[PDB]
Amino acid sequence: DPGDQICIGYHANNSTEQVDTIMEKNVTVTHAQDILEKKHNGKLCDLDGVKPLILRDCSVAGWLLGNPMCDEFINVPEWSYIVEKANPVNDLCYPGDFNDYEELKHLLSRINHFEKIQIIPKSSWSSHEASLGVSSACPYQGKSSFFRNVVWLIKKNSTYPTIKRSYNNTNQEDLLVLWGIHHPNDAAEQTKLYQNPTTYISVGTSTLNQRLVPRIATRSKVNGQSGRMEFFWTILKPNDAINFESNGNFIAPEYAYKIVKKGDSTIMKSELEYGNCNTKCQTPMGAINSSMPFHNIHPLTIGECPKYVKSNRLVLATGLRNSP
Amino acid sequence: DPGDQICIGYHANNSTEQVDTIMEKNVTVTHAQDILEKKHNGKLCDLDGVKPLILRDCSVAGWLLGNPMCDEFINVPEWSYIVEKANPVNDLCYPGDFNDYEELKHLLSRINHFEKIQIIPKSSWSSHEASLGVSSACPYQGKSSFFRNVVWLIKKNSTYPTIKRSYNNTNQEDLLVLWGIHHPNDAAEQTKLYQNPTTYISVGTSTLNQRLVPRIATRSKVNGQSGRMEFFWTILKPNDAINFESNGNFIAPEYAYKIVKKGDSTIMKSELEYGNCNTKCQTPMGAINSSMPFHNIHPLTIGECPKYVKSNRLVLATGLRNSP
Amino acid sequence: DPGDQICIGYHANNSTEQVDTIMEKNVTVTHAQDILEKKHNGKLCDLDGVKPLILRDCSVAGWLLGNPMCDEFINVPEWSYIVEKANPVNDLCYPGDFNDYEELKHLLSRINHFEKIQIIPKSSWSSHEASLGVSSACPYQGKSSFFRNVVWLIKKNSTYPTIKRSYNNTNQEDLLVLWGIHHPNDAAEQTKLYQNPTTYISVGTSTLNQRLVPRIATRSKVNGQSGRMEFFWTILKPNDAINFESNGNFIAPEYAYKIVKKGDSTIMKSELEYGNCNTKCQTPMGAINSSMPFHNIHPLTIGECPKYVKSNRLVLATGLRNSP
Amino acid sequence: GLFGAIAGFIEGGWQGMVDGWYGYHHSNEQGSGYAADKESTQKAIDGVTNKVNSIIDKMNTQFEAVGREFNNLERRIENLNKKMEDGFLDVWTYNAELLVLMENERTLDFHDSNVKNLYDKVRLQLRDNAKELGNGCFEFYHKCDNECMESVRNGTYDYPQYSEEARLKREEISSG
Amino acid sequence: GLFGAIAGFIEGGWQGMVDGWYGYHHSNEQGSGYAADKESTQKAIDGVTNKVNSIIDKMNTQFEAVGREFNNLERRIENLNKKMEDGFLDVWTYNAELLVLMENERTLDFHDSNVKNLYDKVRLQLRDNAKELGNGCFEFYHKCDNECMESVRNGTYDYPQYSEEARLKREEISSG
Amino acid sequence: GLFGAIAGFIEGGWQGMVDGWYGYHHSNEQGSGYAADKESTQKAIDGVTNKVNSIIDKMNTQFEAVGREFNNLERRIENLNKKMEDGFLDVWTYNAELLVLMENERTLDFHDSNVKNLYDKVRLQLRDNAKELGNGCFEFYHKCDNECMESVRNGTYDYPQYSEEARLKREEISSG
Ligand SMILES: CC(=O)Nc1ccc2oc(-c3ccnc(C(=O)N4CCN([C@H](c5ccccc5)c5nnn(C)n5)CC4)c3)nc2c1
Ligand SMILES: CC(=O)Nc1ccc2oc(-c3ccnc(C(=O)N4CCN([C@H](c5ccccc5)c5nnn(C)n5)CC4)c3)nc2c1
Ligand SMILES: CC(=O)Nc1ccc2oc(-c3ccnc(C(=O)N4CCN([C@H](c5ccccc5)c5nnn(C)n5)CC4)c3)nc2c1
Ligand SMILES: *[C@@H]1O[C@H](CO)[C@@H](O[C@@H]2O[C@H](CO)[C@@H](O)[C@H](O)[C@H]2NC(C)=O)[C@H](O)[C@H]1NC(C)=O
Ligand SMILES: *[C@@H]1O[C@H](CO)[C@@H](O[C@@H]2O[C@H](CO)[C@@H](O)[C@H](O)[C@H]2NC(C)=O)[C@H](O)[C@H]1NC(C)=O
Ligand SMILES: *[C@@H]1O[C@H](CO)[C@@H](O[C@@H]2O[C@H](CO)[C@@H](O)[C@H](O)[C@H]2NC(C)=O)[C@H](O)[C@H]1NC(C)=O
Ligand SMILES: *[C@@H]1O[C@H](CO)[C@@H](O[C@@H]2O[C@H](CO)[C@@H](O)[C@H](O)[C@H]2NC(C)=O)[C@H](O)[C@H]1NC(C)=O
Ligand SMILES: *[C@@H]1O[C@H](CO)[C@@H](O[C@@H]2O[C@H](CO)[C@@H](O)[C@H](O)[C@H]2NC(C)=O)[C@H](O)[C@H]1NC(C)=O
Ligand SMILES: *[C@@H]1O[C@H](CO)[C@@H](O[C@@H]2O[C@H](CO)[C@@H](O)[C@H](O)[C@H]2NC(C)=O)[C@H](O)[C@H]1NC(C)=O
Ligand SMILES: *[C@@H]1O[C@H](CO)[C@@H](O)[C@H](O)[C@H]1NC(C)=O
Ligand SMILES: *[C@@H]1O[C@H](CO)[C@@H](O)[C@H](O)[C@H]1NC(C)=O
Ligand SMILES: *[C@@H]1O[C@H](CO)[C@@H](O)[C@H](O)[C@H]1NC(C)=O
Ligand SMILES: *[C@@H]1O[C@H](CO)[C@@H](O)[C@H](O)[C@H]1NC(C)=O
Ligand SMILES: *[C@@H]1O[C@H](CO)[C@@H](O)[C@H](O)[C@H]1NC(C)=O
Ligand SMILES: *[C@@H]1O[C@H](CO)[C@@H](O)[C@H](O)[C@H]1NC(C)=O
Repeated sequence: DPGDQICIGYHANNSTEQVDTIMEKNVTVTHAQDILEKKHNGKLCDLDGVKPLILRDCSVAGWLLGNPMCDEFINVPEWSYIVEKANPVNDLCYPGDFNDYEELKHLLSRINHFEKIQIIPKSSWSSHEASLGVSSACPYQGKSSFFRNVVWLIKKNSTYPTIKRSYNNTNQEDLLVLWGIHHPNDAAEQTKLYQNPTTYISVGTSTLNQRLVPRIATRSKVNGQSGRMEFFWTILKPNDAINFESNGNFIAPEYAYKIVKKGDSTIMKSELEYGNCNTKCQTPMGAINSSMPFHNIHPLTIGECPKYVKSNRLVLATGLRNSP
Repeated sequence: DPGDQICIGYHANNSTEQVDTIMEKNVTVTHAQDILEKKHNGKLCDLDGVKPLILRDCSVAGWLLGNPMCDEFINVPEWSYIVEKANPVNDLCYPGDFNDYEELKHLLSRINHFEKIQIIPKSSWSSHEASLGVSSACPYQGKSSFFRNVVWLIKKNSTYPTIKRSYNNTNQEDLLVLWGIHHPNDAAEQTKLYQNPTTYISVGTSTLNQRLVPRIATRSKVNGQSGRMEFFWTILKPNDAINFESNGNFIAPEYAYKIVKKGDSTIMKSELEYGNCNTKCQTPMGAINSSMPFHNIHPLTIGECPKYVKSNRLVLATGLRNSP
Repeated sequence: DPGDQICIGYHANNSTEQVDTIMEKNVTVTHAQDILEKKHNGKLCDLDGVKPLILRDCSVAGWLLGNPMCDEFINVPEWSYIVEKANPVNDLCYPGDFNDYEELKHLLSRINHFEKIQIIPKSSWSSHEASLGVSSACPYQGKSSFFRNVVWLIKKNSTYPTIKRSYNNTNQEDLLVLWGIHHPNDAAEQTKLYQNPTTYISVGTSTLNQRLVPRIATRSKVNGQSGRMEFFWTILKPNDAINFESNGNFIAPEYAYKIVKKGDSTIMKSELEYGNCNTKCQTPMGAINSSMPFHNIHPLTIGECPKYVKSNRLVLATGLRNSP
Repeated sequence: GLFGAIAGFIEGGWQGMVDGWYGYHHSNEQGSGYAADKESTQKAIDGVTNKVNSIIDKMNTQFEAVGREFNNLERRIENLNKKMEDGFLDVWTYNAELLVLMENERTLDFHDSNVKNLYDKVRLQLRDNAKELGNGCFEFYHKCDNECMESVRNGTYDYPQYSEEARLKREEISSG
Repeated sequence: GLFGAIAGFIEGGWQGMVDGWYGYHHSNEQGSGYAADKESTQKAIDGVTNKVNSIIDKMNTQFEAVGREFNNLERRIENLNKKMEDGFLDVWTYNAELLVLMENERTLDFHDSNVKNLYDKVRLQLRDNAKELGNGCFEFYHKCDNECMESVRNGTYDYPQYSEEARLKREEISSG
Repeated sequence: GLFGAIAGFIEGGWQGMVDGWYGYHHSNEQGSGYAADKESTQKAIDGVTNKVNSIIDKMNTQFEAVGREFNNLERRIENLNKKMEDGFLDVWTYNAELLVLMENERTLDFHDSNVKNLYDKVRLQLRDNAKELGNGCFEFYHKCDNECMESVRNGTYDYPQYSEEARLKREEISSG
C-alpha cells in the first residue's frame, strides 16, 4: 500500500523577467531587480527648488559684458546651474576675443550668485567722451549701442589726456572686474578716435602687471566691423585696488560683479529651455527622478544622481531559475 | 558471477596545453584557447590598400615648409598614416622655431590628403627681391637655397616698401597657410637686408589679429647661422581672406595646402621604412594579421586591431583537467 | 553493542578575526591575513639613508634665487626628496613673479643634487653699479639686501652703458641659469635707476631668443614695494653659451646651478620637519615600515611602498568559518 | 545548475508553493499540502539582500564626468580630456556589467545549492527509515502523520522512534 | 576540484572516449564500450562558448592609446598624458588577466560539476537495482542488455521492470 | 555554505583537532582520538597560498599618484589632473575591495567543499560495511582497529576483507 511521502521542491511562477550570466543569456527567473534608469522627463528644471540661469540665445561673454540684446540678464538671481546653447547668437556683437575665456567659465562653475555693482560711473569721465562709444554692430531697438557694463571712451576736442584711475575693493567679497582694448583698422582710425598715434593700457593690482598695446591690421568685416575688441578680466580681492592708465583705445569698466555666493554649479550645454519643474538630478537632456543606482541618460549631471553607465540593460537576479 | 557494469567518466587526451587559475598555475587541460597575439611581421605596410606617408629623414616641418632636402614630398598622394623618425635630420635647415607646432601635428592626425596650391606667385613681388632669399644653411645640390613653399623677401635698391597683400580663399576647402618672420643677429644685418630699422608683420583674417616684431639677440650658430626664422600657420576658411602688411623681415607665403580629405590618421614614431605589404592593423614595430582578441605588440596602433594588453600570456581553458 | 566509529570534522578555535563577503559581513574565521597597512610614524625621515632637503620656511624660488632669509640653503647636499610647506613665508621678498615656475619645479622632481657655481663675478661689472642693488624688502640682519644669486645692476654716473656679456658652459653638466628684469613704478624711477628711458634685455642661447621690456604700471605695495621683479630661467647645455644684452632693468646672473645628479625625486607638501629617522617608504604625513601589500596613509609616496587604497579595511580569509 | 537540484534531479518548480523559494510537499493519511521552509528561505533572502546592497555600495565611489571647455588651439588637451573621461566611463561600465553577469551566475547557483542542501537535510535525517525515489521525494517505510512531517521539516525527526516499524516494513518488502 | 568527481572519486580520465567530454563505459553480456553523453557535453559546449564570447565582447570597449606630442616647456602635461595612458593600460591588463584566472577556475569546476551530475543522474535512476562501487561505476543486480544500457544513458531506465529480479539477487547475496 | 558540510550536516567544528583544518575522530576498542588529514589540509594550504600571492601580484602594477602643480590660470588642467588621479585611486580601491570580497566567499566555500569531499572519500570507501549516521560519522558493522582506521584515513580501506563480517552484522540487525 502506498506509503506516506515528503518531497523537497522550489518555487515557480508566471514571471517572464530575464537576466544574463557569463555562460547563458535570457535566463527567465522568478524574481529580478532592474537597477538601470533609462527614462527622463526631457525638461530643464529647478535643482532642489533653485532655478537655473537659462541664458537662452546669449553666451556667457554676452551676459557678463552686457550685450544690449541680453538685457534679460542685467541682474540675475542666484542660480543652481547655468544653461548655454551650443552656438549662442548674442555673443561679442562687436567682434573680438575674450582673454582667458575658458578659465573664466571654469570660475563660473564655482559660483551661484553675482551682485552687479557700479565701480566707475559713466559720468565721472570729464576729459573724455563716454557717451559716444556706440556702434551699429551692437544695436539696441534699432539704434547703435554697446556693451552695457563697459565704457568705450573717445577723444574729446581732438585730445586724449592720460587716464589715471583706481578702484579699491572695499566690499568684503571678491570682485570680478572686466575691461578691454580696441584694435582699430588703420592709423587714420586711430587718430580719428584717440588722437594719439601710439597708445597703451597699463593695468595693475597686487598681482597683475599688464601693459596692452593696440595691434593694427587689416581684417575681414565681422558683423560689419573690421576693428576688434579684446576683453580682459581679473579677480580683485577684498582690500585690494586696481589701477588703470591709458592714452587711448581703452574700454573702461563701468560695472563689476561681486561674487556673493560660491558653491557647486556647472555650465550645461543644451538647446532646451525652462520646463517649469523641480528635480534633484538634472542632465542636459532632461531631469531624473529615480531610486535606481544607475542610469544611462547622459554622463554630465548635477544634483543627487544615479551613477552613469553606458549600458542598455542592468538586471540582477534575485529569485531562481523559472521553469516553463 | 560478475554482474553487468555501467561507469561514468570523462575525457583525457595527450594535450600539454596549460592554463592558470587563482589557486593553481600550470594546470594541464584537454583543450584551451590562446587569446593573446604575440607576433608581428616587423614591417610598415599599407593600411587596407592605402599606402602611408613615410617621411624618411624629413620631419613634418621640413615637409610642409619645403626643405630642399625634402623634394621627395613636394606633392604626396593620399596617405593612411604618417611615419616620422625620432630625430629627423632634415628639419629647419635654417634654424628657428615653428609656432604651435604640436597643435599643427595634432591637426595632421585628422587629415589624409593635401593638395598644394600656389597662392602668391614668386614673380608678383615687384617692389621687393624675391629670388635672393637663399642661404647656405639650406643647400640644394651644392648651391644655396631655402624652403620652397615660402619666399624670403629682401630689400630692393636699399628700399623696402610697405607690403600690403591679401589672399581670398575661393576654394571650397579649408586652407593651411604658412609664413614666417626673420630675427637677424644685429642692427647692421637688419639694415643690410631690409633697410628699415624698426619693422613688423601684421597678419589678419576673420579671427586672426597678429603683429610680429623681429627680436634681435646674439645667438649661437646653428647649422652655421645665428639669425633665426620663426614660422607661423593658420587655417583660412572658405570665403575668408588673409591680409599681410610688413616693412621687412617677412617670409611670405608662396604655396599653401588645401585640405582635400579629412579622416582618421595618426603620426607614428618609427625608425622602420616601407615594407611593400598590406595589413588591416599597424603598429610602429610591425603589422598585425590576427583573429585573436588581444595583442601585446605596442599600445599605439591604427586600423582594425586586437585590444592591447601588457600581458605575456592569456589562455582560456575550454576543456577540463587533463589527467597524466 | 556500540560499533566502532570514524567521523569527519573540521577545525574550530577561539579566533575572533572577521572577514566580509558579497553575501555576508563580519564572518568569524579561524584564520585571516590583514593586508592593509594603517599606521605611520608621523615623521619625515631619510629615504634609504639619504636625507631630504627640508626647506623649512623657504620656498623653491626663495632657495634657488638666494633669498637672504634662506642662507641655510646656500649649498645643500644631495637630497632624496624635497619638503616644502604650503605657504612658505620666505619666497620673493621683493615682490614679483617667477616665469614658468611650475615647469621648473617639475624639473626639480628629476634632480637629486646641485653644485652652485659662480658664472659672472660680482666685481667684473666695471661700467655699472653692482653693490647698490639692495632693498629693504629683502632685509638681512636688519640691513637692506637682495637675492644672493643674482645681481641688481644700477646706473653709474647717470649713465647705463649697453651690457653685452656671454657665458660658455664649459662644465660637462647641464646648467640651470637664472636672471630677471625690474619693472619700476613710473618714468621717474626708471630714469632714477637706469637713466635710459626705453630699455630691454635680450637673452640668447642655441635655442632661446628672448627680448624682455620693462612694463610700467602703478601697482599695490607688496612687502613695501610697488615695483616688481620678473625672474627667468633656462637650461644651458654643455658646450653652449648664453648671451645677455641690456641697457637697464637687468637682474644679472651671479651664481648658476650645475645639475650634478639626476634621478628619482619629488616635491612633498608637508608642515612637518625632520624627524631623525630612516625609512624606505615616505608620505607627507609620516614614514611607512610595513610588509603588507596595501596602505591607506596618503596617495603621494616615495620609496619602496605598499600600494595605496582608500579602504578602511582589507582582510583576506585564509582559514574557514569559525563556529561559536 | 552547478548543484544539480534545480531543473536537475528535481525536474521542475512548484507553482503551488507561493510563500517561499524552497519547501516541502507532504502526503499522508491526514491529507497533502505545501509548506515553505522558512529558515532556508530567510537565509537566502538575507544573502541576496546583502549582495544587492554590496553591489550598489561598491559602485558608490565611481567617476563623475565634469564639463570642460577648450579653445581652438588647445586641441591636444581637449582630446586628452575627452579620452580621460570616456576612459573612466568605459572602465565603470565594464565593472558594472561584469559584476552583474558574474553575480547573477552565483545567485542562480546559490539557489540551486540551497535546494540540494534542503534535500540532503531531509535525507540525512530519514536514512533507511524512508526510500529515496530519485525525484526529490521520499516514501516513508512507516506512518508519518502531521506531527512527524513537521518534525522532518523543522529538523527534529526521531529516527529511533520509527526505526523498528520501518525495519519491519523493509523486511516485509525485501521478502516479497 | 570543487565537486569531487574529476580526479576525485573518479580517479582518472578515459583516453578511449574520443567523441565527447563526459560519458559512459558499459560492460554486459553483449560486450563493452564507450559512449559520450551528448546532452551534457552539448550543454557544456554552449556554456563555454558563451563564456568565451562574453569575455571577448566585454573587452570590446577598452582604452585605445593615442599619440600626443608636447614641447620642452609642456613637461607637466606630457607627464600627465603619460600617466593617464599607462594608467588605463594597467587597468585593462588587470581586468583581462584577472577575468581569465577567475573564469578558468570556474570553467574547470564547471566540468567537474557536470561529471558529478551525470553520475548522480545514473545513481538516482538505478537506486537499489544496482550497487555503487565507489569509483564511478555501478554493478547491476540484474541483466542489463544494450537496450537497458541505452535506457540508462538516455534517462529512461525502468526501475520497476527490473526491481523484482534485482531484489532476488540482493536477497541471494545478503543470505550468503 | 555552498557545499553543505561546514556548519551544515557537520554541525560544528572540533576545538580538539589543533594540527590541521580537516580530519577524523575515531573511536574503537583501542581508544579514541583526533587525526588531521594531511593531504587535504596541504592541498588547501597550497590553494590559499597561491590565492594570496595571486592577489598581491595582480595588484603589483597599480596607479602611483604623482605631485603636480599649476598656477592660478591653469585651473582647468589642475582640475583635470585631480579627477584623473582620484579616478584611478577609485578604480584601484574598487578592484582591491571587490577582489577581496569575492575571493573571501570563494575561500570559505573552498573549505566547505574540502570537508564534503573528505566525507565522501570515506563514504565511498566504506559503502555498506558501515552505517551513515547523518552527522559526519560512520558506525562500523565490523571491528575496525587502529590499522583499519589508518587504512580508511589514508585511502587504502579493504572492503572485501570485512564485507563478510559486516554482512553478518547487517543481517543480524535487519532480523531483530
Ligand atoms: C535600489 C534597489 O534596488 N535596492 C535594493 C537593495 C536590496 C535589495 O534586495 C532585494 C531583494 C533581496 C532578496 N529577495 C528579493 C526578492 O526578489 N523577493 C521576492 C520573493 N520573496 C520571497 C518569496 C518567494 C517566493 C514566493 C513569494 C515570496 C519571500 N518573501 N517572503 N518570504 C518568506 N519569502 C523574497 C523577496 C529582493 N531587492 C533589493 C533592492
Ligand atoms: C577569437 C576566439 O578565440 N573566439 C572564440 C569564441 C568562442 C569560442 O568557443 C570555443 C570553444 C568552446 C567550447 N569548446 C571548445 C573546444 O575546445 N572544443 C574542443 C572539444 N570538443 C568536444 C570534444 C570533446 C572531447 C573529445 C573530442 C571533442 C566535442 N565536439 N563535439 N562534441 C560533441 N564534443 C568541443 C569543442 C572551444 N572557442 C572559442 C573561440
Ligand atoms: C604579505 C602577505 O601577507 N603575504 C602572504 C602571502 C601568502 C600567504 O599565504 C598565507 C596563508 C596561506 C594558507 N594558510 C594560512 C594560514 O592562515 N595558516 C594557519 C593555519 N595553518 C594550518 C593549521 C590549521 C589548523 C590548526 C593549526 C594549523 C596548518 N599548518 N600546518 N598544517 C598541516 N596545517 C595553515 C597556515 C596562511 N598567508 C600569506 C601571506
Ligand atoms: C583700500 O583702502 C583701504 C582703506 O580704505 C586700505 O586699507 C589698508 O590695507 C593695508 C593692506 O593692503 C593695511 O596694511 C592697512 O592697515 C589698511 N589701512 C586701513 C586704514 O584700513 C587698502 O590698502 C586699500 N587698498 C590698496 C590696494 O591700497
Ligand atoms: C572673398 O571673395 C568673395 C567673392 O569673390 C566674397 O564673397 C562674399 O562673402 C561675404 C561673406 O564674407 C558675403 O556676405 C557676400 O555676399 C559674398 N559676396 C559674393 C559676391 O560672393 C568674400 O567676402 C571674400 N572674402 C573676404 C574675407 O572678403
Ligand atoms: C664654448 O667654447 C667651446 C671651446 O672653448 C666651443 O667649442 C666648439 O663647439 C662647437 C659646437 O658648438 C664645435 O663645432 C667646435 O669644434 C668646438 N671647438 C672647440 C675648440 O672645442 C663652443 O662652441 C663654445 N660655445 C658656443 C655656444 O660658442
Ligand atoms: C517541530 O515540530 C514538532 C512536531 O513534531 C514540535 O514538537 C512539539 O513541541 C511542543 C513544545 O513546543 C511539545 O509540547 C509537543 O509535545 C511536541 N510534539 C511532538 C510530536 O514532539 C516542535 O515544537 C516544532 N518546533 C518548532 C520550532 O516549531
Ligand atoms: C532511449 O533508449 C531506449 C532503448 O532502451 C529507446 O527505446 C526504444 O524507442 C523506440 C521508439 O523510438 C521503441 O520503438 C522501442 O521499442 C524502444 N525500446 C525499448 C527497449 O524500450 C529510446 O528510443 C531511446 N531514446 C532516444 C531519444 O534515443
Ligand atoms: C596506510 O595505512 C596502512 C595501515 O592500515 C599501512 O599499511 C601497512 O603498510 C606497511 C608497509 O609500509 C606494511 O608492512 C603493513 O603490513 C601494512 N599494514 C596493514 C594492516 O596493511 C600503510 O603503510 C599506510 N600508508 C601510508 C602512506 O602511511
Ligand atoms: C535575448 O532576448 C532579446 C529579446 O528580449 C533579444 O533581442 C536578444 O537578441 C536575446 N539575446 C540573445 C543572445 O539571443
Ligand atoms: C518621482 O516619480 C514618481 C512616479 O514614478 C512619483 O510618484 C513621485 O512623486 C516623483 N517624485 C517627485 C519628487 O516628484
Ligand atoms: C609554469 O611553467 C612555465 C614553463 O612553461 C615556467 O616557466 C613557470 O615558472 C611555471 N610557473 C610556476 C608558478 O611554477
Ligand atoms: C594572415 O595570416 C594567415 C596565416 O596565419 C594567412 O593564411 C592569411 O592569408 C593572412 N591574411 C592576409 C590578409 O594576408
Ligand atoms: C561589523 O562589525 C563592526 C564591529 O567590529 C561594526 O562596526 C560594523 O557595523 C559591522 N557591520 C555590519 C554590516 O553590521
Ligand atoms: C619595522 O618595524 C618592526 C616592528 O614592527 C621592527 O622590528 C623593524 O626593525 C622595523 N624595520 C626597520 C628597518 O626599522
